[PDB]
Amino acid sequence: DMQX
Amino acid sequence: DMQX
Amino acid sequence: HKIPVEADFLYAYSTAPGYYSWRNSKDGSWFIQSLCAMLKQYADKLEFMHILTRVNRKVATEFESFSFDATFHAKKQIPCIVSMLTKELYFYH
Amino acid sequence: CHKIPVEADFLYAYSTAPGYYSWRNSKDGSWFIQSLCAMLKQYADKLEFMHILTRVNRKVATEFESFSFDATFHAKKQIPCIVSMLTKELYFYHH
Amino acid sequence: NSYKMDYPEMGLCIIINNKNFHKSTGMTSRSGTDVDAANLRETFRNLKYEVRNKNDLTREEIVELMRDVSKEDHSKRSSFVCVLLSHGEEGIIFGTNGPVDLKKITNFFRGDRCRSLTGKPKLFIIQACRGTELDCGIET
Amino acid sequence: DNSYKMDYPEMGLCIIINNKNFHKSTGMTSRSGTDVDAANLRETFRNLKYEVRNKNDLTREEIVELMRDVSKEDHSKRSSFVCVLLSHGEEGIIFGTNGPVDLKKITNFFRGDRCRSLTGKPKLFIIQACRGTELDCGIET
Repeated sequence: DMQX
Repeated sequence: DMQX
Repeated sequence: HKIPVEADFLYAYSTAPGYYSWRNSKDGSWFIQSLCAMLKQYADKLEFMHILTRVNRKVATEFESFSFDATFHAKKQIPCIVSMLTKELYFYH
Repeated sequence: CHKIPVEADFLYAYSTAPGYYSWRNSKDGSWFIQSLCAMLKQYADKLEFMHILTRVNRKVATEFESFSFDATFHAKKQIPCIVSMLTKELYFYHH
Repeated sequence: NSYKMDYPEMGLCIIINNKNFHKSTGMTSRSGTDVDAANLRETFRNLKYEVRNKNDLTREEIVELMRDVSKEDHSKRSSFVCVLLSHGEEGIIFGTNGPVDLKKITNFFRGDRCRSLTGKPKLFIIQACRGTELDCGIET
Repeated sequence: DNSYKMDYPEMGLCIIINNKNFHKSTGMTSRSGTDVDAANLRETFRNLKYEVRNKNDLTREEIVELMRDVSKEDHSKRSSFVCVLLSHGEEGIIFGTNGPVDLKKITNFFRGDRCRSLTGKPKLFIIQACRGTELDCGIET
C-alpha cells in the first residue's frame, strides 16, 4: 500500500 | 439578479 | 470494521468552484428556488442524486442573469454536487 | 437565445476527498481504480453512472484499509469524491 | 443499496439564513434570501424533517450552533441536513461579522466526532459564492 | 431528455494518462501498481466501446499539448468524452513527470464554449491522485  |  | 470519517457526506453547492452564485431579490436564489421545486416534484420517487441532477438542469437551462451592467448581463450558472455518500438516498421509506 | 453554462456537463470522479492522500497498492493497483473498474464491469449494463460511482464509494470505504510497517500510514481509510456538474443521467448503453 | 430512512425521525434540518452583514465586512444585504429560507422550511417540513431556522448569525454563533447540534443525540434520526444561506468564497461561508471555513463547520459531523450520525447521510446545502468568476454560457 | 444521448455513432474517446516515473527533481517515487490500473481501465472502457488511447509518462507540457490536441478534434459523432489521469497530485493539481499542472488548465480545453463538438455532451474526468496529505483514520462501525 503506497500513497499518491 | 445579484451575486452571493 | 471501519468506515472513513469523511464518508456519507453530501455537499450540494449552488455553483461551481471559483464562481459567483446568483440570487434574485424577488424570487430567491436560482439554486434554492430550483432545489425546492425538484424536491417538491420528485422527492417521493427519485433517488436524491437524480433529483440534484434535475436541479442542475433547471438552473443551467432556465436561468440567465439580466443586468444594466453589461459585466453581469446574460450570465449563466451550474450548481456542483459533491458526494461522499456510500448508498442511495430516498426521502421516503 | 438559449445558452448553457460553459461549466455544465462535467463529471469529476476523484479517487479521494479534498485535502487527502489517495491510496495505491503495488500489486493490485489503486483502490479507486480497481473498485471503479469492477463496478463498471458489473453494473454499467444497467445502472446510471452516479449510482455506479456510489457503489464505488461504498467499496473503497468498506473493503480497503491500509497496512503499513510505518504506524503513521497504517490502518488508514479512504472515501472517493464525486463532483458532478452533469445535467442529465448517464447510461453507458442504449436500446 | 440505500440508507435506512425508517428511523423514528427523519432528522434535523438546520437553516442558517444570513441577510444583514456588519458594515466592517462591507457586504450587501442578501435581498431575496427570506424567500429562500421560508421555501426550504416548508419543503423540508413536508419531508418530515425537524426544521430549525436561524437568522443573522455571527461566525461565532454559527460555529457554536454547529457544535451544539453535533453534540445532540441523533440515534433515532435517519439523517442530518444543514442549509447555509450567505455570502461566501471558495471554501468559505460568511457570518454576519466575517468568514468561516466550511470545513470547520462540517468537521463537527465527522464519522468519529458525531457517533449517532456515523453511517447516516449528512447533507450540506450551500447557497453562497465560491469566488468571482462569471459563466458567460454557450448557445446550444 | 432526462438522459444524455448515447446513441451517437461512437461512444467517444477515453484518454488514459499513466504517469509512473518522475524526475528525481520532484521527489516523487515510482507509482508501482499504476500499470495494473492502466490495463484494467483500457479493457474496461474497451468493453464500453470507447476509443481508448493510453499515454505513458508525460511531462506537464505533454499533458497540456495532448489535451489541447484532443479538444481540437471533431467529436461530432461521439456521444461523450473520458479522460483518466493516473499520477501524483495535490489539491487542484496533477503531476506531469517533471512537475505540477493545474487541473483547471486541462479541463478548460473542454469547456462548452472552447470545445463546440462536445457542447451538451458528458465530459468525464477520472482522477487517481493525492489531493493533499491528510490521512483518514476511519471510525469503527
